[PDB]
Amino acid sequence: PYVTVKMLEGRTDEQKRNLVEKVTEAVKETTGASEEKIVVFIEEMRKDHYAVAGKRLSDME
Amino acid sequence: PYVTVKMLEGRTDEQKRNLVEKVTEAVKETTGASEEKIVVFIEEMRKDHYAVAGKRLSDME
Amino acid sequence: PYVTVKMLEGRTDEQKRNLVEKVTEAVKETTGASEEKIVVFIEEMRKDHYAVAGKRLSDME
Amino acid sequence: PYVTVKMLEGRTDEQKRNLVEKVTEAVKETTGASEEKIVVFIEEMRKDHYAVAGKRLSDME
Amino acid sequence: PYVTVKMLEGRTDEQKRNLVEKVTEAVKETTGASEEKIVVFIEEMRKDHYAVAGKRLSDME
Amino acid sequence: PYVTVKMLEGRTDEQKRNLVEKVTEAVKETTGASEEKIVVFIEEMRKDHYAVAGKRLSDME
Ligand SMILES: O=C([O-])/C(F)=C\c1ccc(O)cc1
Ligand SMILES: O=C([O-])/C(F)=C\c1ccc(O)cc1
Ligand SMILES: O=C([O-])/C(F)=C\c1ccc(O)cc1
Repeated sequence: PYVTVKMLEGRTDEQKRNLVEKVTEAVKETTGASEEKIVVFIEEMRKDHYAVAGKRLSDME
Repeated sequence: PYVTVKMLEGRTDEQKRNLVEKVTEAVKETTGASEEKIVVFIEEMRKDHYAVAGKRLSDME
Repeated sequence: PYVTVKMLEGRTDEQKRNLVEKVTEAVKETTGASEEKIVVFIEEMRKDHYAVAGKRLSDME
Repeated sequence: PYVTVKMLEGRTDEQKRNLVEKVTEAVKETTGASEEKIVVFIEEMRKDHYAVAGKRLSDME
Repeated sequence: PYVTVKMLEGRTDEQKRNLVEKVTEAVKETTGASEEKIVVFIEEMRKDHYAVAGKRLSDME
Repeated sequence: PYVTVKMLEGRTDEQKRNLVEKVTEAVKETTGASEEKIVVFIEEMRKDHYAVAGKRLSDME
Protein backbone atom coordinates (compact mmCIF):
# COMPACT_ATOMS: atom_id res chain seq x y z
CA PRO A 1 0.00 0.00 0.00
CA TYR A 2 1.19 3.49 -0.97
CA VAL A 3 0.20 6.32 1.31
CA THR A 4 0.63 9.94 0.28
CA VAL A 5 0.07 12.50 3.03
CA LYS A 6 -0.35 15.99 1.63
CA MET A 7 -0.24 18.71 4.31
CA LEU A 8 0.83 22.31 4.84
CA GLU A 9 4.40 23.28 5.68
CA GLY A 10 4.87 23.88 9.39
CA ARG A 11 5.31 20.46 10.97
CA THR A 12 8.48 19.50 12.85
CA ASP A 13 10.72 16.66 11.69
CA GLU A 14 9.57 14.78 14.83
CA GLN A 15 5.90 15.11 13.92
CA LYS A 16 6.75 13.80 10.45
CA ARG A 17 8.54 10.77 11.89
CA ASN A 18 5.58 10.04 14.18
CA LEU A 19 3.12 10.50 11.32
CA VAL A 20 4.94 7.89 9.27
CA GLU A 21 5.03 5.43 12.18
CA LYS A 22 1.36 5.81 13.14
CA VAL A 23 0.00 5.88 9.58
CA THR A 24 2.03 2.79 8.65
CA GLU A 25 0.65 1.02 11.72
CA ALA A 26 -2.93 2.08 10.98
CA VAL A 27 -2.65 0.64 7.46
CA LYS A 28 -0.99 -2.56 8.66
CA GLU A 29 -3.69 -3.36 11.20
CA THR A 30 -6.69 -2.57 9.00
CA THR A 31 -5.66 -3.99 5.62
CA GLY A 32 -3.56 -7.01 6.48
CA ALA A 33 -0.72 -5.56 4.44
CA SER A 34 2.77 -6.65 5.44
CA GLU A 35 4.90 -3.98 7.12
CA GLU A 36 7.67 -3.97 4.50
CA LYS A 37 5.00 -3.38 1.84
CA ILE A 38 3.70 -0.12 3.31
CA VAL A 39 5.21 2.99 1.75
CA VAL A 40 4.55 6.54 2.90
CA PHE A 41 5.21 9.76 0.96
CA ILE A 42 4.94 13.16 2.60
CA GLU A 43 4.10 16.07 0.32
CA GLU A 44 4.22 19.55 1.78
CA MET A 45 2.01 22.36 0.53
CA ARG A 46 2.68 26.09 0.54
CA LYS A 47 -0.15 28.39 1.72
CA ASP A 48 0.09 30.38 -1.52
CA HIS A 49 -0.45 27.15 -3.51
CA TYR A 50 -3.48 25.95 -1.57
CA ALA A 51 -6.98 27.37 -1.75
CA VAL A 52 -10.49 26.66 -0.49
CA ALA A 53 -13.61 28.42 -1.76
CA GLY A 54 -11.54 30.34 -4.29
CA LYS A 55 -9.28 31.89 -1.66
CA ARG A 56 -5.65 30.85 -1.16
CA LEU A 57 -4.66 30.33 2.46
CA SER A 58 -1.90 32.91 2.00
CA ASP A 59 -4.69 35.42 1.32
CA MET A 60 -6.60 34.60 4.52
CA GLU A 61 -6.08 35.64 8.13
CA PRO B 1 -4.35 17.15 5.54
CA TYR B 2 -5.12 14.91 2.57
CA VAL B 3 -4.26 11.25 2.67
CA THR B 4 -4.42 9.02 -0.36
CA VAL B 5 -4.12 5.29 0.26
CA LYS B 6 -3.39 3.39 -2.96
CA MET B 7 -3.79 -0.38 -2.63
CA LEU B 8 -4.76 -3.51 -4.55
CA GLU B 9 -8.43 -4.48 -4.96
CA GLY B 10 -9.68 -6.99 -2.43
CA ARG B 11 -10.24 -5.30 0.91
CA THR B 12 -13.77 -5.62 2.27
CA ASP B 13 -16.03 -2.64 2.91
CA GLU B 14 -15.40 -3.17 6.62
CA GLN B 15 -11.62 -3.03 6.25
CA LYS B 16 -11.95 0.22 4.29
CA ARG B 17 -14.11 1.71 7.04
CA ASN B 18 -11.44 0.80 9.60
CA LEU B 19 -8.64 2.06 7.35
CA VAL B 20 -10.28 5.47 7.10
CA GLU B 21 -10.88 5.70 10.84
CA LYS B 22 -7.45 4.50 11.98
CA VAL B 23 -5.59 6.59 9.41
CA THR B 24 -7.58 9.68 10.39
CA GLU B 25 -6.73 9.14 14.05
CA ALA B 26 -3.05 8.63 13.21
CA VAL B 27 -2.98 11.96 11.37
CA LYS B 28 -4.92 13.82 14.08
CA GLU B 29 -2.73 12.57 16.93
CA THR B 30 0.51 13.11 15.08
CA THR B 31 0.06 16.48 13.33
CA GLY B 32 -2.44 18.22 15.57
CA ALA B 33 -4.87 18.63 12.69
CA SER B 34 -8.56 18.69 13.59
CA GLU B 35 -10.74 15.81 12.35
CA GLU B 36 -12.90 17.93 10.05
CA LYS B 37 -9.74 19.01 8.24
CA ILE B 38 -8.56 15.44 7.61
CA VAL B 39 -9.59 13.98 4.25
CA VAL B 40 -8.88 10.42 3.10
CA PHE B 41 -9.01 9.08 -0.45
CA ILE B 42 -8.86 5.38 -1.26
CA GLU B 43 -7.52 4.29 -4.65
CA GLU B 44 -7.64 0.66 -5.72
CA MET B 45 -5.26 -0.97 -8.19
CA ARG B 46 -5.65 -4.00 -10.44
CA LYS B 47 -3.00 -6.74 -10.33
CA ASP B 48 -2.44 -6.26 -14.06
CA HIS B 49 -1.77 -2.53 -13.59
CA TYR B 50 0.89 -2.83 -10.87
CA ALA B 51 4.42 -4.08 -11.43
CA VAL B 52 7.66 -4.59 -9.51
CA ALA B 53 11.00 -5.54 -11.06
CA GLY B 54 9.43 -5.44 -14.52
CA LYS B 55 6.78 -8.02 -13.72
CA ARG B 56 3.13 -7.17 -13.24
CA LEU B 57 1.60 -8.97 -10.27
CA SER B 58 -0.87 -10.68 -12.59
CA ASP B 59 2.14 -12.23 -14.35
CA MET B 60 4.02 -13.54 -11.32
CA GLU B 61 4.37 -17.31 -10.91
CA PRO C 1 -0.78 23.47 -18.01
CA TYR C 2 -2.35 20.27 -16.71
CA VAL C 3 -5.52 20.40 -14.69
CA THR C 4 -6.90 17.42 -12.85
CA VAL C 5 -10.42 17.75 -11.47
CA LYS C 6 -11.19 15.02 -8.93
CA MET C 7 -14.88 14.79 -8.02
CA LEU C 8 -17.60 12.34 -6.96
CA GLU C 9 -19.45 10.26 -9.57
CA GLY C 10 -22.75 11.73 -10.68
CA ARG C 11 -22.15 14.61 -13.06
CA THR C 12 -23.80 14.24 -16.46
CA ASP C 13 -21.85 14.08 -19.71
CA GLU C 14 -23.06 17.62 -20.40
CA GLN C 15 -21.74 18.98 -17.10
CA LYS C 16 -18.36 17.40 -17.81
CA ARG C 17 -18.27 19.03 -21.25
CA ASN C 18 -18.95 22.40 -19.63
CA LEU C 19 -16.43 21.76 -16.85
CA VAL C 20 -13.69 21.13 -19.39
CA GLU C 21 -14.56 24.23 -21.41
CA LYS C 22 -14.95 26.65 -18.51
CA VAL C 23 -11.86 25.38 -16.70
CA THR C 24 -9.80 25.66 -19.89
CA GLU C 25 -10.94 29.25 -20.37
CA ALA C 26 -10.15 30.09 -16.75
CA VAL C 27 -6.60 28.79 -17.19
CA LYS C 28 -6.09 30.52 -20.56
CA GLU C 29 -7.31 33.91 -19.33
CA THR C 30 -5.42 33.75 -16.07
CA THR C 31 -2.01 32.31 -17.01
CA GLY C 32 -1.66 33.37 -20.62
CA ALA C 33 -1.29 29.75 -21.73
CA SER C 34 -2.51 28.93 -25.23
CA GLU C 35 -5.51 26.59 -25.55
CA GLU C 36 -3.61 23.77 -27.28
CA LYS C 37 -1.26 23.67 -24.30
CA ILE C 38 -4.08 23.29 -21.75
CA VAL C 39 -4.92 19.70 -20.81
CA VAL C 40 -7.73 18.66 -18.47
CA PHE C 41 -8.15 15.30 -16.73
CA ILE C 42 -11.34 14.30 -14.94
CA GLU C 43 -11.15 11.77 -12.11
CA GLU C 44 -14.28 10.42 -10.48
CA MET C 45 -14.51 9.12 -6.92
CA ARG C 46 -16.88 6.65 -5.28
CA LYS C 47 -18.68 7.67 -2.08
CA ASP C 48 -17.18 4.63 -0.35
CA HIS C 49 -13.64 5.71 -1.32
CA TYR C 50 -13.81 9.28 0.01
CA ALA C 51 -13.81 10.23 3.67
CA VAL C 52 -13.81 13.32 5.87
CA ALA C 53 -13.35 13.33 9.65
CA GLY C 54 -12.87 9.57 9.60
CA LYS C 55 -16.23 8.86 7.99
CA ARG C 56 -16.61 7.75 4.39
CA LEU C 57 -19.44 9.55 2.62
CA SER C 58 -21.17 6.22 2.03
CA ASP C 59 -21.32 5.85 5.83
CA MET C 60 -22.72 9.25 6.73
CA GLU C 61 -26.21 9.41 8.26
CA PRO D 1 -14.07 18.84 -5.95
CA TYR D 2 -10.26 18.83 -5.83
CA VAL D 3 -8.48 20.70 -8.59
CA THR D 4 -4.75 20.31 -9.14
CA VAL D 5 -3.20 22.76 -11.60
CA LYS D 6 0.25 21.65 -12.70
CA MET D 7 2.15 24.34 -14.62
CA LEU D 8 5.67 25.64 -15.23
CA GLU D 9 7.40 28.05 -12.87
CA GLY D 10 7.18 31.63 -14.12
CA ARG D 11 3.76 32.91 -13.10
CA THR D 12 3.34 35.90 -10.78
CA ASP D 13 1.63 35.59 -7.40
CA GLU D 14 -1.20 37.70 -8.89
CA GLN D 15 -1.73 35.29 -11.78
CA LYS D 16 -1.86 32.46 -9.25
CA ARG D 17 -4.50 34.24 -7.18
CA ASN D 18 -6.58 34.91 -10.30
CA LEU D 19 -6.18 31.31 -11.47
CA VAL D 20 -7.58 30.04 -8.19
CA GLU D 21 -10.53 32.45 -8.32
CA LYS D 22 -11.47 31.71 -11.94
CA VAL D 23 -10.94 27.93 -11.76
CA THR D 24 -12.99 27.72 -8.56
CA GLU D 25 -15.77 29.67 -10.26
CA ALA D 26 -15.65 27.53 -13.40
CA VAL D 27 -16.05 24.38 -11.29
CA LYS D 28 -18.82 25.88 -9.17
CA GLU D 29 -20.96 26.87 -12.14
CA THR D 30 -20.56 23.66 -14.14
CA THR D 31 -20.76 20.97 -11.45
CA GLY D 32 -23.16 22.38 -8.90
CA ALA D 33 -20.50 21.95 -6.23
CA SER D 34 -20.75 24.29 -3.26
CA GLU D 35 -18.06 26.98 -3.06
CA GLU D 36 -16.62 25.88 0.29
CA LYS D 37 -16.21 22.38 -1.17
CA ILE D 38 -13.92 23.42 -4.03
CA VAL D 39 -10.22 23.00 -3.28
CA VAL D 40 -7.40 24.06 -5.58
CA PHE D 41 -3.76 22.93 -5.45
CA ILE D 42 -1.08 24.59 -7.55
CA GLU D 43 1.92 22.46 -8.45
CA GLU D 44 4.83 24.15 -10.17
CA MET D 45 7.09 22.33 -12.59
CA ARG D 46 10.74 22.98 -13.39
CA LYS D 47 11.77 22.99 -17.08
CA ASP D 48 14.46 20.40 -16.36
CA HIS D 49 11.79 18.08 -14.88
CA TYR D 50 9.34 18.35 -17.75
CA ALA D 51 9.69 16.77 -21.18
CA VAL D 52 7.72 16.28 -24.37
CA ALA D 53 8.75 13.93 -27.18
CA GLY D 54 11.74 12.77 -25.15
CA LYS D 55 13.20 16.27 -24.80
CA ARG D 56 13.16 18.22 -21.54
CA LEU D 57 12.09 21.84 -21.89
CA SER D 58 15.38 22.90 -20.32
CA ASP D 59 17.07 21.29 -23.34
CA MET D 60 14.98 23.21 -25.89
CA GLU D 61 15.22 26.77 -27.21
CA PRO E 1 11.81 4.66 -8.26
CA TYR E 2 8.07 4.82 -8.93
CA VAL E 3 6.79 5.23 -12.44
CA THR E 4 3.18 5.97 -13.23
CA VAL E 5 2.13 5.68 -16.87
CA LYS E 6 -1.23 7.34 -17.50
CA MET E 7 -2.73 6.50 -20.89
CA LEU E 8 -6.03 6.01 -22.71
CA GLU E 9 -7.87 2.66 -22.53
CA GLY E 10 -7.19 0.35 -25.44
CA ARG E 11 -3.77 -1.23 -25.07
CA THR E 12 -3.77 -5.03 -25.03
CA ASP E 13 -2.57 -7.08 -22.07
CA GLU E 14 0.53 -7.89 -24.12
CA GLN E 15 1.37 -4.24 -24.76
CA LYS E 16 1.05 -3.52 -21.04
CA ARG E 17 3.42 -6.39 -20.24
CA ASN E 18 5.96 -4.93 -22.67
CA LEU E 19 5.42 -1.40 -21.37
CA VAL E 20 6.24 -2.51 -17.84
CA GLU E 21 9.35 -4.40 -18.92
CA LYS E 22 10.77 -1.76 -21.25
CA VAL E 23 10.05 1.10 -18.86
CA THR E 24 11.68 -0.81 -16.00
CA GLU E 25 14.80 -1.40 -18.09
CA ALA E 26 14.92 2.26 -19.11
CA VAL E 27 14.85 3.31 -15.45
CA LYS E 28 17.42 0.71 -14.36
CA GLU E 29 19.91 1.58 -17.10
CA THR E 30 19.51 5.31 -16.69
CA THR E 31 19.39 5.85 -12.91
CA GLY E 32 21.35 2.88 -11.61
CA ALA E 33 18.38 1.71 -9.55
CA SER E 34 18.11 -2.03 -8.95
CA GLU E 35 15.15 -3.87 -10.52
CA GLU E 36 13.51 -4.83 -7.22
CA LYS E 37 13.37 -1.14 -6.33
CA ILE E 38 11.59 -0.16 -9.56
CA VAL E 39 7.79 -0.03 -9.32
CA VAL E 40 5.45 0.71 -12.23
CA PHE E 41 1.80 1.76 -12.03
CA ILE E 42 -0.49 1.84 -15.06
CA GLU E 43 -3.46 4.22 -15.06
CA GLU E 44 -6.01 4.16 -17.85
CA MET E 45 -8.14 7.10 -18.93
CA ARG E 46 -11.51 7.28 -20.67
CA LYS E 47 -11.86 9.44 -23.80
CA ASP E 48 -14.66 11.36 -22.08
CA HIS E 49 -12.40 12.16 -19.10
CA TYR E 50 -9.46 13.61 -21.05
CA ALA E 51 -9.47 16.96 -22.80
CA VAL E 52 -7.14 19.21 -24.78
CA ALA E 53 -7.90 22.79 -25.84
CA GLY E 54 -11.25 22.60 -24.04
CA LYS E 55 -12.48 19.61 -26.01
CA ARG E 56 -12.75 16.13 -24.55
CA LEU E 57 -11.47 13.47 -26.93
CA SER E 58 -14.91 11.86 -26.96
CA ASP E 59 -16.22 15.14 -28.40
CA MET E 60 -13.69 15.65 -31.18
CA GLU E 61 -14.91 15.48 -34.79
CA PRO F 1 0.76 9.09 -22.48
CA TYR F 2 1.82 10.88 -19.28
CA VAL F 3 4.73 9.39 -17.40
CA THR F 4 5.58 10.51 -13.88
CA VAL F 5 8.89 9.23 -12.51
CA LYS F 6 9.13 9.68 -8.76
CA MET F 7 12.63 9.06 -7.39
CA LEU F 8 15.00 10.20 -4.64
CA GLU F 9 17.16 13.30 -4.96
CA GLY F 10 20.72 12.43 -5.97
CA ARG F 11 20.67 11.95 -9.73
CA THR F 12 22.75 14.10 -12.06
CA ASP F 13 21.16 16.33 -14.70
CA GLU F 14 22.66 13.95 -17.30
CA GLN F 15 20.97 10.91 -15.76
CA LYS F 16 17.70 12.84 -15.81
CA ARG F 17 18.09 13.69 -19.50
CA ASN F 18 18.86 10.04 -20.31
CA LEU F 19 15.92 8.84 -18.21
CA VAL F 20 13.55 11.03 -20.19
CA GLU F 21 14.96 9.82 -23.52
CA LYS F 22 14.88 6.11 -22.66
CA VAL F 23 11.49 6.15 -20.91
CA THR F 24 9.93 8.08 -23.79
CA GLU F 25 11.35 5.51 -26.21
CA ALA F 26 10.15 2.57 -24.13
CA VAL F 27 6.62 3.98 -24.13
CA LYS F 28 6.69 4.77 -27.84
CA GLU F 29 7.71 1.27 -28.88
CA THR F 30 5.33 -0.64 -26.60
CA THR F 31 2.13 1.42 -26.82
CA GLY F 32 2.13 2.76 -30.35
CA ALA F 33 1.85 6.28 -28.96
CA SER F 34 3.23 9.04 -31.16
CA GLU F 35 6.45 10.66 -29.94
CA GLU F 36 5.03 14.18 -29.59
CA LYS F 37 2.27 12.73 -27.41
CA ILE F 38 4.58 11.30 -24.75
CA VAL F 39 5.08 13.56 -21.75
CA VAL F 40 7.43 12.86 -18.85
CA PHE F 41 7.41 14.48 -15.40
CA ILE F 42 10.23 13.96 -12.93
CA GLU F 43 9.33 14.29 -9.26
CA GLU F 44 12.16 14.20 -6.75
CA MET F 45 11.70 12.87 -3.24
CA ARG F 46 13.55 13.84 -0.07
CA LYS F 47 14.75 11.01 2.21
CA ASP F 48 12.96 12.60 5.16
CA HIS F 49 9.68 12.51 3.18
CA TYR F 50 9.92 8.89 2.10
CA ALA F 51 9.38 5.84 4.28
CA VAL F 52 9.13 2.07 4.02
CA ALA F 53 7.93 -0.19 6.82
CA GLY F 54 7.23 2.83 9.00
CA LYS F 55 10.80 4.12 8.83
CA ARG F 56 11.81 7.19 6.84
CA LEU F 57 14.94 6.75 4.74
CA SER F 58 16.49 9.71 6.55
CA ASP F 59 16.22 7.61 9.72
CA MET F 60 18.02 4.60 8.23
CA GLU F 61 21.70 3.86 7.65
O1 LIG G 1 -3.42 21.57 8.05
C1 LIG G 1 -3.14 20.79 7.00
O2 LIG G 1 -2.18 20.06 7.05
C2 LIG G 1 -4.03 20.84 5.82
F1 LIG G 1 -3.64 20.00 4.83
C3 LIG G 1 -5.15 21.58 5.57
C4 LIG G 1 -5.97 22.60 6.25
C5 LIG G 1 -7.12 23.12 5.56
C6 LIG G 1 -7.92 24.09 6.18
C7 LIG G 1 -7.64 24.58 7.46
O3 LIG G 1 -8.44 25.53 8.04
C8 LIG G 1 -6.51 24.09 8.17
C9 LIG G 1 -5.70 23.11 7.56
O1 LIG H 1 2.98 26.54 -19.80
C1 LIG H 1 2.59 25.66 -18.87
O2 LIG H 1 2.18 26.06 -17.80
C2 LIG H 1 2.67 24.21 -19.20
F1 LIG H 1 2.24 23.42 -18.18
C3 LIG H 1 3.09 23.56 -20.32
C4 LIG H 1 3.63 23.91 -21.65
C5 LIG H 1 3.95 22.83 -22.54
C6 LIG H 1 4.47 23.12 -23.81
C7 LIG H 1 4.69 24.44 -24.25
O3 LIG H 1 5.20 24.68 -25.50
C8 LIG H 1 4.39 25.52 -23.38
C9 LIG H 1 3.87 25.24 -22.10
O1 LIG I 1 16.16 5.02 -5.51
C1 LIG I 1 15.01 5.59 -5.87
O2 LIG I 1 15.00 6.40 -6.77
C2 LIG I 1 13.77 5.20 -5.15
F1 LIG I 1 12.67 5.84 -5.62
C3 LIG I 1 13.56 4.33 -4.12
C4 LIG I 1 14.36 3.41 -3.28
C5 LIG I 1 13.67 2.66 -2.28
C6 LIG I 1 14.39 1.78 -1.45
C7 LIG I 1 15.78 1.62 -1.57
O3 LIG I 1 16.46 0.75 -0.76
C8 LIG I 1 16.49 2.36 -2.56
C9 LIG I 1 15.78 3.24 -3.39
